[PDB]
Amino acid sequence: ITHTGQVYDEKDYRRVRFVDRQKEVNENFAIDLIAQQPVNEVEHRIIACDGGGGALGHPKVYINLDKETKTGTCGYCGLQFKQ
Amino acid sequence: LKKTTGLVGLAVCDTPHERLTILYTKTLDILKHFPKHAAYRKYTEQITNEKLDMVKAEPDVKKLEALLQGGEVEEVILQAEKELSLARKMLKWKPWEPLVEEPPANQWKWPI
Amino acid sequence: SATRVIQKLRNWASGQDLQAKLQLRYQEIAKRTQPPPKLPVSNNYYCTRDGRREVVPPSIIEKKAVTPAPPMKRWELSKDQPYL
Amino acid sequence: TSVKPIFSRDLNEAKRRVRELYRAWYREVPNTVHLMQLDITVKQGRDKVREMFMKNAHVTDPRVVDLLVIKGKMELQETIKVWKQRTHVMRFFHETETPRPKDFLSKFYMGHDP
Amino acid sequence: NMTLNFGPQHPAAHGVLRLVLELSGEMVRKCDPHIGLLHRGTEKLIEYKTYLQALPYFDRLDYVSMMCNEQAYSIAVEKLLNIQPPPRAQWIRVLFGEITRILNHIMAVTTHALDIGAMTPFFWMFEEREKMFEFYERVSGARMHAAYIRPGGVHQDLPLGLLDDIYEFSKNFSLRIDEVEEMLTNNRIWRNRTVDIGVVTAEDALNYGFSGVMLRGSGIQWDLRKTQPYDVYDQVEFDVPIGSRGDCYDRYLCRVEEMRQSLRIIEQCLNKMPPGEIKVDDAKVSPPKRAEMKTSMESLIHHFKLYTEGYQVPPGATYTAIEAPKGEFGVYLVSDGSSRPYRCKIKAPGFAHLAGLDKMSKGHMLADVVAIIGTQDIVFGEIDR
Amino acid sequence: QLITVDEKLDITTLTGVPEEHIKTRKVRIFVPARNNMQSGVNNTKKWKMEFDTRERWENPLMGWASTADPLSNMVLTFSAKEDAIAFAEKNGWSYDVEEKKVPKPKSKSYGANFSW
Amino acid sequence: TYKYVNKVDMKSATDNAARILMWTELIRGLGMTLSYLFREPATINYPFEKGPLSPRFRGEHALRRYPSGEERCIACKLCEAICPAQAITIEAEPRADGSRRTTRYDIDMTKCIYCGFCQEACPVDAIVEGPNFEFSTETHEELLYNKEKLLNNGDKWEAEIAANIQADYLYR
Amino acid sequence: SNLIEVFVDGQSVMVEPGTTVLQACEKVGMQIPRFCYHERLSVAGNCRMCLVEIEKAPKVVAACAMPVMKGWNILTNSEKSKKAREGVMEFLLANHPLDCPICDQGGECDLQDQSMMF
Amino acid sequence: TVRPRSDVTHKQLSAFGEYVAEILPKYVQQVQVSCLDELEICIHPDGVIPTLTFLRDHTNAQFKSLADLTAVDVPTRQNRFEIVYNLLSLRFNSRIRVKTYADELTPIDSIVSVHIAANWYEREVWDMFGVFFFNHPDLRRILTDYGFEGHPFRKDFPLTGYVELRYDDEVKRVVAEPVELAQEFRKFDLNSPWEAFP
Ligand SMILES: CCCCCCCCCCCCCCCCCC(=O)OC[C@H](COP(=O)(O)OCCN)OC(=O)CCCCCCCCCCCCCCCCC
Ligand code: SF4
Ligand code: SF4
Ligand code: SF4
Ligand code: FES
Ligand SMILES: [Zn+2]
Repeated sequence: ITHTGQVYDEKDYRRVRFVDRQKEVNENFAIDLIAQQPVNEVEHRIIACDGGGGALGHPKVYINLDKETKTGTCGYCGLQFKQ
Repeated sequence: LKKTTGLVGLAVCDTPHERLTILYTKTLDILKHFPKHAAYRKYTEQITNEKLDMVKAEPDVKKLEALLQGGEVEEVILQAEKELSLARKMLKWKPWEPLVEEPPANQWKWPI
Repeated sequence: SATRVIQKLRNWASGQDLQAKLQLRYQEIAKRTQPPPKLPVSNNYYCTRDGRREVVPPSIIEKKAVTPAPPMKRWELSKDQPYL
Repeated sequence: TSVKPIFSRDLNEAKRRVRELYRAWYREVPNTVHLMQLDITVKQGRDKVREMFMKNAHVTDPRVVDLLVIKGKMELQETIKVWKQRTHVMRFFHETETPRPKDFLSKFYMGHDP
Repeated sequence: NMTLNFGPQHPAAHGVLRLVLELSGEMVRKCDPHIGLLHRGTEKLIEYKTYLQALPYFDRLDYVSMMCNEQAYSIAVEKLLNIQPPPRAQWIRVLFGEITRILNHIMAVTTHALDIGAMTPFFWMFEEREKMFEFYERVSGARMHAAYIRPGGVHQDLPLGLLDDIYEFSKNFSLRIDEVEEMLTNNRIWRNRTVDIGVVTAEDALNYGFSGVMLRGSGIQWDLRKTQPYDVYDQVEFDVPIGSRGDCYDRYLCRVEEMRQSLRIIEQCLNKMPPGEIKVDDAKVSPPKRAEMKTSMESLIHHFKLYTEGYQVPPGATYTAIEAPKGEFGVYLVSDGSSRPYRCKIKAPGFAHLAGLDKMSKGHMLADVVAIIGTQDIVFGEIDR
Repeated sequence: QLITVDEKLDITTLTGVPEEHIKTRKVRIFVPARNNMQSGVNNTKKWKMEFDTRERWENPLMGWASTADPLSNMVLTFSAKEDAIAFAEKNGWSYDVEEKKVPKPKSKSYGANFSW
Repeated sequence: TYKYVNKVDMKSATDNAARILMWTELIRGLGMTLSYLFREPATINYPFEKGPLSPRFRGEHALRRYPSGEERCIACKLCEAICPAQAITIEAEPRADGSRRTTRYDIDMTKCIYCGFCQEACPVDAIVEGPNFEFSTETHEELLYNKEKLLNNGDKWEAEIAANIQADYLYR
Repeated sequence: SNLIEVFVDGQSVMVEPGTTVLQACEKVGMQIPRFCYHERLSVAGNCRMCLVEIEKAPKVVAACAMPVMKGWNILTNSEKSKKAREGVMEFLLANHPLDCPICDQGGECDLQDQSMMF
Repeated sequence: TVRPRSDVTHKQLSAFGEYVAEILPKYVQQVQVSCLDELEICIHPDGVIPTLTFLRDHTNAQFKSLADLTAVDVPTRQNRFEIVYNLLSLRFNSRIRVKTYADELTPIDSIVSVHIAANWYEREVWDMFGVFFFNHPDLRRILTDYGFEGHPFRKDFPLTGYVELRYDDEVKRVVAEPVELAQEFRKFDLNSPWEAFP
């Protein structure tokens, strides 16, 4: 099953495809790799997130780690920042 | 004189001054049958006149060419002969008349 | 790099100097990994520098006959090599 | 209202052309079958010709019939010559295409499109 | 007579042609070339594609001349927008335009020969063409249909080593030309096959709309790089190689000279290329730089809109002609205010030339026709469009 | 010259459209409505003639959307009801004209919200 | 400026007949081809010495991944709105982390034109166009790449891509 | 006939007393770039992205709240009313977070367009 | 970022436009020099051979070469097709556009007599848009398939046509087939709704 499901039901005839063949499926799910990352602690109320790069990363957005209740997550990297 | 007019077809024409005078003079006439005030007659007679004016004012070909501001005279002729044909053709198509039909409405509005 | 005799074979048979103009790149070639570059980048209101909006909708428009433009000046034979 | 004629002035005048094409085609079908080694029979083909010349048999605007002839003649030229191969000519026979049913119950029974 | 349909697959010409012929014995009575064998619908598809996403249609019209086809469109879209490319970009387009004329001519002269039967000139020059491709690959990223001469400039600056490598190629290329020169110019066999074949008279060439080396080969003086200058050609010096006796040979000799004259223009461009940026930088027309779009909001909005929607060029229509290696390549772009064009008539130097084949190849045998197509440098992408 | 004819200039036989795409297909002349998501009124000014929506299905192999309606991506743009009805009648399609819906004039005043 | 290209004493007449009868002028061509069998062929040993390329070389697509391991693609649709061959379908969802990612991504590599309009539009450097050009296939189905033949593809060349991105980022 | 006459870059339209400057431009057909003004919502004047320049007048007025008066010619594409938009758009964008490839009002943005046009 | 232009041209050409309009008053409906510095003389369809002959053979306006002949199709206009002829004067180094209007059922004359370049372009206009050229030697499809039905560049023709081809073993021939596309072409409605200030 791909990180996004897709697993064919046993009855699905769409399974012949993989006979004498196999299924291209990436073992490195980004749902988990990003969870295997340390919440980036910060001092400032707001922080940037250039994507760990200038022009080699993602557009630069400032995240409001203002509530410890929630670790801001840049919509691009999925990196949680711990105030 | 000139061994070869550059352009392939146009062949060296001896007696350039003469060929021209005849072609230009014929034309100055065909225009005559045109309505008194028809731009063509009014303008083409203005040109043909200036060229006949130089064709007879200067007797050196190379010189003449610069004045007529054409290419090799063998060309100034090629053109003189074609205007004559347009002049004959124009007197039949009577372009001087009023417009045939005004465009249908909105037949020339690009940002449509 | 070829035995001089063999290459003099190619210079004599060709009739032209051939060690000079190689069709093969030995050290002639620029090496890869060129140092990183730094490309070159008030009153800069776009309303002054508007190419797009500067254009206007097309103009619609005794007397002496006028040519479309002054007759083209005839070219002249090349000084370095008139005939080749 | 007034309209310039393409080539014919009255529908009757034009039909003269329509017939001068029918004849041409008819007298050509036999040739094609043989030349392009087509397999359909002379009769069969000649049938198609009438069908087409017939399909268009309802327009009354001379200019349109003046125009379909031309297109029509052009198609002869190509066919008279062998500019068109077997594939081209045989395409007039929907050999592979399964003719679509028309009965409502026959369509409702297959395909959401009407 | 005998209708031998020259092979659509036949190795001769560009393999996308039919050319039904009437064989009056050995000689050919008439030719009726049946092009259309490669009409992909280029002009129809462009109407459904934005101005940037149509540039690619152009490098694929005359695939031998890549960046000059684009230079037309790019000039046409610039004129509609009333914006001009920056100074460095204009020199780069002239630098790349001359490399394309050398590569088109190496294509035309060498392939004409293999049709005639000379096989070695093609191999020696094609290695010289792979060196030139590498220049396209090392500036654009592709060896072909680079899509580098975009509206407003080139897409990216020249890499740090390109101009030195173009000097080394241009330095030694001249010997490669006359090496082909000695092989084909004086041979009995080539002159007989080419001289006095397909003579076209001067007025007939203008009337048939030939507009190319076919026009200049007959002695007419017209280049479109010196008559109606584009870009910065007005600042580079070159000699048009006109010719007399409009015959295949004179046309061959002209094509060999333009390769030499282009080396003179490439020489000036390397010697005088200005420091500057490669694309006009009003972000409305050319996309914002990678660092700017990732740090400033106005640039992200301008990148998003330009890539997703388009330039939205002002309503109008223009016919812009540049001297493509084959001849005058022109785009009649009709534009509504929309981001995607309304019509784009690609004038192909080649639709006119192939029409001339029947007139030019008259009183000629089957073998002459192979030379007649070869001397029109016709590639069927431009004709078929 | 100047022959006279009385047809609605049906060029249905010069167009070249397969019968079934000229018979069972209804064009819908209409002035596109505004994208509530934006407030720009420049996309609601020219009359469009779009055709009926037929089957859009799924390619078994990759899951893409496939279709057999050749006239699916067709949105001819006219400049007036009159010129759209004419084209549809010209080509032999059936039409469903929809009158334009310009917002009526709604009077707006700043002070009004200060009354009591 | 224009240039003409093609425009008897016994010494000359004999010279002409010495170049027509005892052909001496087709000999200046035979020695010209004899000048080349003795040179070094330009052929490269192909499979072992692949030809030269540039960090700009546009080939097989791939989806880069953030060093952390988070897919870079945030399903903008800024890369099929420009793809002129109309090759890409990137149907997306919230991925159940609350984040924003693809459930679908696609190239039909039998429609793509390797124009790189997708690598220069991507504001995040997710989709690139790698330096592969040995990926021929015996079948049609192996070219309709999915998000997992582009992501593990990008999980392959990332050592080889990033060097070329870092090598050309300034010029871009 | 209480129409009052007012000039839109010269078209000289005639409008009911009490129509806003923005409304006067609409009947000629011109669109004032606008934010915070919705036809069926009260005029607020918050954005002031609609500043225009009535003629021979000292300052720019808000087309959303200014009642057009008699014989004021609106100049919607002047050299001033463009610096009054080139400089407002500078501000809206300044504090804006650049996540347009997150903002699902990507092509449905009345703020990128007006930035991208005015 | 503002084109380097010469006003000399606008004027010179404008003046020629008045010259042509005076010399041919009967056929020219509107003459305008656009701001791109190009000229366009719009002629009644009947003026196609008179207007082009005057330009091909007049000493003060020699327009020897036909750059191209194309037909924009604006479906709204009654006369949809707008045949446009672009001509070049080698003598005066200037170019002109003569554009006339033709409907589906009203043919316009053929200039093959005036310029033999048009023999092919006119065939392409017939094949692509369906305009018919009167007394044109050998008008017949230049670009489309031998059996193609319909004129392709018409705005009312589907991008992808109605027929496609495949090889059918059962019949051993390349058979046509109603078009079924595996991925319809996503039509993007990309067009902003905020108009640009002129
Ligand atoms: C006074 C003493 C007593 C009397 C003694 C006798 C009188 C004097 C005799 C002098 C003889 C001079 C040479 C004559 C024989 C040579 C062949 C010949 O005559 O030339 C014919 C032809 C010329 O070609 P072209 O320029 O077109 O001339 C015709 C113009 N309408 O030539 C050709 O074009 C043929 C070309 C064919 C392709 C040739 C390719 C090169 C071949 C290289 C071969 C190398 C090896 C040759 C030796 C082999 C030995 C086994
Ligand atoms: S690839 Fe780059 S562009 Fe295409 S969607 Fe993912 S992020 Fe947006
Ligand atoms: S390369 Fe060009 S074509 Fe291939 S996907 Fe990226 S954009 Fe679409
Ligand atoms: S889309 Fe409009 S709103 Fe969403 S971010 Fe980009 S600009 Fe701000
Ligand atoms: S629109 Fe914001 S106040 Fe006029
Ligand atoms: Zn981030």
